[PDB]
Amino acid sequence: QSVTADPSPPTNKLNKYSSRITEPKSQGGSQAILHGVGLSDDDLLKPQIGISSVWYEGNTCNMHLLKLSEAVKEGVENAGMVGFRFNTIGVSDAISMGTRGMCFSLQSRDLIADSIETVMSAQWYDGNISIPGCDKNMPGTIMAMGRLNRPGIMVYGGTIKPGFVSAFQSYGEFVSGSISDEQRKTVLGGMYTANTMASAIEAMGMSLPYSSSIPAEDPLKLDECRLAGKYLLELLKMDLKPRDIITPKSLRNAMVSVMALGGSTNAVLHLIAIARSVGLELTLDDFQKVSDAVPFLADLKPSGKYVMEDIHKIGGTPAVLRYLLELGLMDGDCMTVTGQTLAQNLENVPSLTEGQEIIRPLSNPIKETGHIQILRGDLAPDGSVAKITGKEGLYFSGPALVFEGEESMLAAISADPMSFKGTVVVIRGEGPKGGPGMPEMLTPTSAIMGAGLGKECALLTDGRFSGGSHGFVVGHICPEAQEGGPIGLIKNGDIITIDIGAARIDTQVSPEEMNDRRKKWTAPAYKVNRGVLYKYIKNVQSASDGCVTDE
Amino acid sequence: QSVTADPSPPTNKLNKYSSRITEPKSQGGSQAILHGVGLSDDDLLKPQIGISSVWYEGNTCNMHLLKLSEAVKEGVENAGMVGFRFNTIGVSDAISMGTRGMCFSLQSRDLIADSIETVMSAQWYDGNISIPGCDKNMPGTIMAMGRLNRPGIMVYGGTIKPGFVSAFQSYGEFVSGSISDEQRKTVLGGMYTANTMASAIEAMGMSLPYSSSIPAEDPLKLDECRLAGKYLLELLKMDLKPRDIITPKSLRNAMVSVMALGGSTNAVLHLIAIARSVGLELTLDDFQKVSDAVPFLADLKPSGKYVMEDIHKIGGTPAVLRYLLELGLMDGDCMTVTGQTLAQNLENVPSLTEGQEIIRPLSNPIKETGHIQILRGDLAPDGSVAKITGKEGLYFSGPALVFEGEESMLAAISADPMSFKGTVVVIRGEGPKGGPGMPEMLTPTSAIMGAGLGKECALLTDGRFSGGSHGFVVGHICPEAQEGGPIGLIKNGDIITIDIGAARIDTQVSPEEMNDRRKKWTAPAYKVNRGVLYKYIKNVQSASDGCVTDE
Ligand code: FES
Ligand code: FES
Repeated sequence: QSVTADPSPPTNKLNKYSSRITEPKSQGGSQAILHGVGLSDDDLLKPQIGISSVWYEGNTCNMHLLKLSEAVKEGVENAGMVGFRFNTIGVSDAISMGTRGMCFSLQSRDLIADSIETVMSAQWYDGNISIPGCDKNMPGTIMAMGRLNRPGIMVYGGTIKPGFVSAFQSYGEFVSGSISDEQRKTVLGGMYTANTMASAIEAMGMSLPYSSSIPAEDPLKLDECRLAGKYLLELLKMDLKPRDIITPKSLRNAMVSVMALGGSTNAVLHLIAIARSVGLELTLDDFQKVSDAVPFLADLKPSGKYVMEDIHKIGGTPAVLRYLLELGLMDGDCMTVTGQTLAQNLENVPSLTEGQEIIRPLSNPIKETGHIQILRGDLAPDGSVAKITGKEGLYFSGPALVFEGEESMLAAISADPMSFKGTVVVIRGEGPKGGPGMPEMLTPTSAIMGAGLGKECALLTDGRFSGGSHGFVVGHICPEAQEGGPIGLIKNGDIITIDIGAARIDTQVSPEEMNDRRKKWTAPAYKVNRGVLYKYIKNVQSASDGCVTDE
Repeated sequence: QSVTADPSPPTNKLNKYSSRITEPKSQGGSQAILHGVGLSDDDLLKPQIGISSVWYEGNTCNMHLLKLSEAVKEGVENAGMVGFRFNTIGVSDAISMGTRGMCFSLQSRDLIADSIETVMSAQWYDGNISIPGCDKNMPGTIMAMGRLNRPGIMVYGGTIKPGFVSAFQSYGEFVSGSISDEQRKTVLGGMYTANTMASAIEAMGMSLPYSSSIPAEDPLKLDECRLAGKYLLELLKMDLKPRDIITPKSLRNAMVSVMALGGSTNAVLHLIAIARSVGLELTLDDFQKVSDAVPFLADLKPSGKYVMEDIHKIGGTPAVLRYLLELGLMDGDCMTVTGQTLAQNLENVPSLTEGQEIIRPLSNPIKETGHIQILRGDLAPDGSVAKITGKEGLYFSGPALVFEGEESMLAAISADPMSFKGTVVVIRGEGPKGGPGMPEMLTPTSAIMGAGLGKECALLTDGRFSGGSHGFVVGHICPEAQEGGPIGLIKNGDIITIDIGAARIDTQVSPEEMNDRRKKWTAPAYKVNRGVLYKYIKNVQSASDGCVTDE
């Protein structure tokens, strides 16, 4: 699809965009500012690289990205190019989890895409090198490269080596009586959104090999930063652009890595948004097809025992992708940011170390199909997402326990946990527009497990859940309750039946009484009327569409 | 008006917001990350200050803001508080002037407001210290403080001392024959948007005294940065919030400083957007009233001879505001970020140095009324803005010469400059939605002057012009041509009459034929369908509304 968003270049030149301001004499004012920032007359002939970091001091996953940004600029200069560093904003989910600040989390991804797109277009930079952290910005930088279609490389900031979930669990164990206060003070990584997206983006071919597996402050991470300029100079010579690297086949390669590694359900939203940014289509059914074709082979947290550094020891992400390619699960002809295809990159990487117990064989997988399950039915007619380990059974049925927010659900389970036994808990009003921002909720699952109701109740929402309750936990239910979807018409006592085999969330209420409720339903007032969250409400699409905001 | 946008605090505490994550035991995961970034147990009791810089390496007006940000964090720590630095994006108009990159300029102001609002809300910071550059971001930081209504101080980065307009003029003089190529290479400050907004925001009371007049890399600028934490600690003790400082009277104080200093017409858009962010109203008529009440007394560029450093020598901005206050033009009871009122701040500042020839007396002003004129009429029924020196006469009439963009106007004046003689030049399709982004255009005025047609033709647009042509130059014409306003119905040969006395832009075409054209008019297709500029088209209001996007 023809994506018209950003300026076009004014053929074998390496400064196709920066020559708009460095070569014409009518742009003498642009050259004077470039002379002011330190560019010589010979510098005006070189390509200009926009170096976009997501550095801020309020998160361990971003506090050291300015160091990486400085090494990237040095590598760009060593490649004979000009480096212009700029920095965008970012928020920490570990800080805001459990508060209204989570309403600002998911929208920051689209804010970051708009930020990099804005600077790259106004300053006429030729290429981009983005450095996101081990938080959840990553897809935002890829979305910006897709809009611009200028050569770019994503440098993952790296995952912090092990010493947040243990610190979040501390309050539950303290209240339950497992640990004391002192043990709680002492407590105060795996395949979550950060490691899922980094590994998927590398499998997508938009990050250099080993980028997703090298730890944060490993000396090799700085070495990767100083080499990004060399690879990007090659991409400018070939004019290998993001829309040449992000194809339906590379999109499937990223989906394969998510299913094989047990990636987060947030990858559904992010990969759909990334696919839309290059004019491609990616539906929930595409995820079910890849899920039913790729087995779970990865004994990593939260589902398993190991973390990302353990992957790094046994050969890193390229060793894992080499194994999947040898099993015929990935398309190796896809071009990458190395100037070569995926198979040419993987042909000369050390295989998984002998005797590794992280990556299971095809003979003995953790699960024969993928963890991601797309569920529809009467209550989620437009789709929903759930993480299924295969060990919880195929069915669950029970009366509905409906809550209009995460807060009222936590006050009920605290005051009467036994009234939750055998129920299908519905936390609605948490979607992209009703939240707003579609917040991620970790406390509902933890409170259910701390009450001893892990396998004795289900959990549905039009928002997002972080962890699993060893039962049935479903999110992304579309249409959301704010939009008048069936999830907004459920009443207490309604018998809800989840069928994993049929991939349906159904209600015993007849479709005629369901339509009777719909005719009487009025939309609740928006929780905000100003600010960035109100613009999100005015712009965001549904969860099944990746919550894109620019369509 | 009740502005509901950002989270509310969970009374005499100084950490009203950060205590949401530092004090509850259910937020143990938030405290672990805070321990990871270096906070001790005693640090969890202190207020948390969000330090938002607009640093990037591609502009002289922002390349040194990281140094200021580091000094601000040191001052915050010296005041016994915690400082969290984060950085947002920003674009340079001097780089993108004359290119399609200017379409991304004005929208970056609203992008910056969304950026700071996002970080402050998710991280639960108690206060803010923003450091914008001598580009045009400044109102964006104030808009974010108004949405949050948490104590905040704006630290102006400072204006660069004199060695861009001379570099932009170089091509015109080279083509005309005034200078050669070598003289042009050698060439490759005043009251423009940066100095206008900084001085207006200081007069508004949201910047410490002398902030707008101290040069960029003056040693006193670092001293101001290290003192912002002390003043903000006082604002937290008084709980003096932006909506206590930004009032209808302080809004008028900023408007008075714009009229007295001959500020840019962009201050109309920015001050309206700032007023909306605190739930207040500010119309174009309010600007005409202040304009007709405050005389132009300021011999500064581009209208005069001197620059901002000359103001700094004769006493800086506080000396100018003290003079206006003594003439009874400003309300001195307005609270400021110093914990005191404007009059208490100005009572003990050195007056204008004896013998200064920059600030004219009330007896001999440069202009008896303000430079800003609000024009309406048949062609701008919803308003328009123009800068009037008072020396160009009251009337202009001529046949219309219509262009659907800046590019087609420059190709015509280059090929046939004499066909412009005596015409009313109309460059339409450059508004907030038709541009898109409402770009600023400097080349139309320069090409008209270089052709010797400065006083022999007029200039109208639904976008923005930067400089004056010594004639009649009008922008912000509402409704814009994309919205089907009368500016989009003008045909070549239409007699347009500008009447400054009546404040009207009228056409000789009867209102019946005007409505005949309107019934046949169809909206042109949007120039983009994806990206941040398409979200701008979906969100932006009219120019008379300040081009706000969150309503
Ligand atoms: S805040 Fe970085 S992974 Fe959650
Ligand atoms: S780019 Fe800074 S004032 Fe224009």
